[PDB]
Amino acid sequence: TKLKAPAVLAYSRKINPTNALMFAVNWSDRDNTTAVMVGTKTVAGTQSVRGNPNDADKGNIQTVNFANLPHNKNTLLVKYNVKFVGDVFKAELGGGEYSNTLQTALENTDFGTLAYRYVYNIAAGRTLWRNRVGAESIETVITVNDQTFTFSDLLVNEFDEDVDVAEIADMVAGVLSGEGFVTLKVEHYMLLGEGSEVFPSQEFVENSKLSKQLFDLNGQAAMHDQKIGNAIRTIDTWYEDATTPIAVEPYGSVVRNGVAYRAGNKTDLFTLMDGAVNGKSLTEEDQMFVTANLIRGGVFGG
Amino acid sequence: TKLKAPAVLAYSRKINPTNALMFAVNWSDRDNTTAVMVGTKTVAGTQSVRGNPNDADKGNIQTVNFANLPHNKNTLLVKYNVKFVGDVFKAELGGGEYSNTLQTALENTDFGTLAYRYVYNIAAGRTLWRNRVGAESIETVITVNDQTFTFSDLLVNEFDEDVDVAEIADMVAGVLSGEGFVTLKVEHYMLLGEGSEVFPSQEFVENSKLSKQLFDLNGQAAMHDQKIGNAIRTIDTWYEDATTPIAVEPYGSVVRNGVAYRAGNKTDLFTLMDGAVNGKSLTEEDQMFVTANLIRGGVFGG
Amino acid sequence: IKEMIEDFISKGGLIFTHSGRYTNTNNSCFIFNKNDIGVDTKVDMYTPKSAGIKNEEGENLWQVLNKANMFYRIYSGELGEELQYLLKSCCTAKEDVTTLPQIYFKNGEGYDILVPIGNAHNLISGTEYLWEHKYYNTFTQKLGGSNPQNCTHACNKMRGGFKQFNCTPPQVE
Amino acid sequence: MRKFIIVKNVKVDGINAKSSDITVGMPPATTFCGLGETMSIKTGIVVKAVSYGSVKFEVRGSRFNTSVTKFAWQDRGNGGKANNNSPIQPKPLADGVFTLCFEVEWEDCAEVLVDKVTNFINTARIAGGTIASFNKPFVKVAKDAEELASVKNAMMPCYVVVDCGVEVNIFEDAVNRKLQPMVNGYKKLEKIVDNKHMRDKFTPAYLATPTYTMIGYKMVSNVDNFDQALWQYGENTKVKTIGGIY
DNA sequence: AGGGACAAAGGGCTTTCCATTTATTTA
DNA sequence: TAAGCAAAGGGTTGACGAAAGCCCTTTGTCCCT
Repeated sequence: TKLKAPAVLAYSRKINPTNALMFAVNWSDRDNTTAVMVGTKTVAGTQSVRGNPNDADKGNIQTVNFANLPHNKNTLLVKYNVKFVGDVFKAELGGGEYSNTLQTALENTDFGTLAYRYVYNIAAGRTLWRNRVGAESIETVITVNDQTFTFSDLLVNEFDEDVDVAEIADMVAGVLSGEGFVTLKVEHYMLLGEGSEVFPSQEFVENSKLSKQLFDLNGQAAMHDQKIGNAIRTIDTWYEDATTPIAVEPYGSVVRNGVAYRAGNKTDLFTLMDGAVNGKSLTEEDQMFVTANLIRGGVFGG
Repeated sequence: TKLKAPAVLAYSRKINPTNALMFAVNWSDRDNTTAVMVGTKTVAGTQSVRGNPNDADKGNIQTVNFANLPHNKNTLLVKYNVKFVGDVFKAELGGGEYSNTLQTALENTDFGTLAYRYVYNIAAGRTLWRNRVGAESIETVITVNDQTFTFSDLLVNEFDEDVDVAEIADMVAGVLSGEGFVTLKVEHYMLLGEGSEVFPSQEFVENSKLSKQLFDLNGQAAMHDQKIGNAIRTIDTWYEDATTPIAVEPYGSVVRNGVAYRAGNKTDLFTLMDGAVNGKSLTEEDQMFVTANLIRGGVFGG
Repeated sequence: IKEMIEDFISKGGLIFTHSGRYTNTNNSCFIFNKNDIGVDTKVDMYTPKSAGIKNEEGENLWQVLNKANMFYRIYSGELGEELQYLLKSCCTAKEDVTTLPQIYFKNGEGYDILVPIGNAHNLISGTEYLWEHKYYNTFTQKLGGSNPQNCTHACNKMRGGFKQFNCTPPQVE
Repeated sequence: MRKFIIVKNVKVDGINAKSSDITVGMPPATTFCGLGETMSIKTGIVVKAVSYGSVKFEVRGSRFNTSVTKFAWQDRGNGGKANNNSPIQPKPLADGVFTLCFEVEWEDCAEVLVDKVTNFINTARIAGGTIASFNKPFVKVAKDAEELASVKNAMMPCYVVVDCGVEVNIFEDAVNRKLQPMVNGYKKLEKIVDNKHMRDKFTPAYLATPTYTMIGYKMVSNVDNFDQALWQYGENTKVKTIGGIY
């Protein structure tokens, strides 16, 4: 008949990115790392809503948090650590016959191209979300277990094949397919131009004076760890009218566009599991989607 | 039809100006830039209010910030970079369907004229405003990919036609109509004379701490980057009774004059953009306004 | 009132001013102490799996007996012996000590074993007195878990739970 | 000649906060006055009175809901009912740093009392709590109020507990004065007919109901009388104060 | 001399009955 | 010292049930042939 997820089936994080930090460096010298800090400036713009055409002559004012490269340096440095953990399938919470029948039905996935797309997203620098634009050249350096690599140009929308991402893909694919962890200490260098604007992650502010407050650790501009871990997993290219590599979620849902790319057409992850536990043959490019959501996380309820 | 703009639709900046720093140079010795610092001077004024006239016999004291040229320097420098970054038609939030029919409705906008007027405000010097008055001769030097173009004082309002503006405008028109970005490292040079008072942007005080707080960056006088962005986009000469160029606004708002130039009479943004996506054809001046405001940014959602 | 009181005695039929059901749902110990019952005091109510019949407005036996000393005008005895005797046939003593705290006290030259069981009035006057009259330091609890109607009918009726005071002193800086 | 022994900065962990169904947080004065009988029976040192402060205290949980661990399945009759989580009845716990003062008469050198309370700390539990770290006890001697003020100045910093008394009843007094109630005594209700389910099988057992009182949390450097802060056994099955009502 | 009935005693599983405020709120 | 301090978009879901009733089985208690 049917096997169902346990009322409780929770899947812990198999990626642990640290919240990235934003530093200011020069281009020719990268050792004088000086914190880009969150400063609080004030804007005096316009009252311009789609509604309320009467209020179009009275200027609004709010205090926003801004972060720029200081006017002696022309490179933004983004420093983080990402821990790719193994023990992918073992259900943290939950875990009986919907964790083990998934193991006997999901041991033959493609971990290699999975790890290739994840290390490509770090290497092509899609982890910045706004600092790519207005940048002449990007240099992303990755250090794993006392070895260092440098990446100059990778067009991010099409996952090209090269030789300096592929061996890190072998390490990460070996560390998800078994036990353990692999630590990527990654530094992104962007020649944004002299004294340009950097874009940290905004925090939620619940009824505060600041209309725009950036993420802050010790007075200094920083980006959210879950924003980094969002941008590791923008690998999903197996949905209806496959196009952009969007972030992988059980409904294929980007909340900026307000449309879920895998929902309501029998393609979602949840659906793509009950057949797997029931024993149907999962194809080569959607069990990899299921495994990418295993290494994402989430709750798998009743 | 009736594609009502997404409940949350927002367009990011496609012009990224830097915080314009101010320096003090000489007209012949143009390389020794003395950094003008924001000083703090205290001011004994008088109450000048058009009500309760009996308070005029008693004075008052407030402490202001001031930015003055050093007496050995007779020219001020304004340093900023303006980064014209392309892909002006893809939104950041929202951005789906509504924006695609906008893309297929705006493939024939005169981006050359838009780039010409967007760089004309640099070619003259709308950025300066108060530093423009009292100047014997403005001289703006633009550096863009190894191409230095010196300008003098183009009359601000009327947009004259020449050759040196047109080359940089061709570069910007090649950027905004397609992919990529361009950078203009821009230096303004004006003979304000020995020691004359210069005018940066002014920040925001607390309840009572300073009467006028100038925008300082490590103690150096500096202009606001959105003030520079107001200067770049001061191109709008397409409202009814077009007298002087204003900043391109969704409502045509000039907050300093308190008059809504485009609100309530179909020439605002949200009417001729809804007409553009609904299938109503536009002229050669409203569609270039709608893409110019897409370069400006903002949110477009009710 | 007569038909649902008759349904109550045909049911398990227990009323009580003191219980250990609040400490653990496996209690089944019930005593109606007599001398502590004053005019504004409140009493909870148990029958098996919290069953009952409404009074054609969704109104069960509890708020009936609880509403402003309704029970008092049958307990003092101005409503006749016919209702009062059938009311008195329900308040019985039920003893059980399992899964309850069992502590000692130093009496005169020796120790005494005694079981702490809870009070009926304190929970209901807590829900109706720390709430309505603006005391802004309390903890809100729900007993039991996802199915709270197992203990009593008081448990069944309000699902917001009872209120305890906070016992957090300010600490040294 | 009275003697004072002091347990300073004792870390209590796992202490269940449910003093009653209506008072949660600190355990009642019955707990800390039965600690004296616990060392009177287990060790043998006669304890006549007890006082307590709180260096730190926090009940485990959030701001309006403090709550309880997932229960075990430690009951017979739940053979197939073990795959599910638990039946969960509320039992909130806490953790705190405490100071304790015990009134003892010793008639012996003070080098034995410290070790004799030290080896009792390691085996007893503070209302289900676990002692993590505790300072070394020391013996204080006071014969008047002037030498009792030497005991007063050495508990700095702590927040001691003094009696405050009830005006009419509990929740009304908790509202208009904004004070804190806690259990100070127990009232006998009914005697259990059979003693085969007791833990002693000889002493008669009576059901009890908790009687409450109002208190006050006071800075230890600002209390006039320590005997206003000490607590002891009373009558009948109650606790009270040496110094009475503050 | 021992399996078979007579019946108590545990034990798994099967409903069940709910409806108030959903708090606000920190020193 | 005086005049003006923005808009939408959402805010999770999963376990957390004692006692009466209904059958099923097992082993105290008693029986002759």
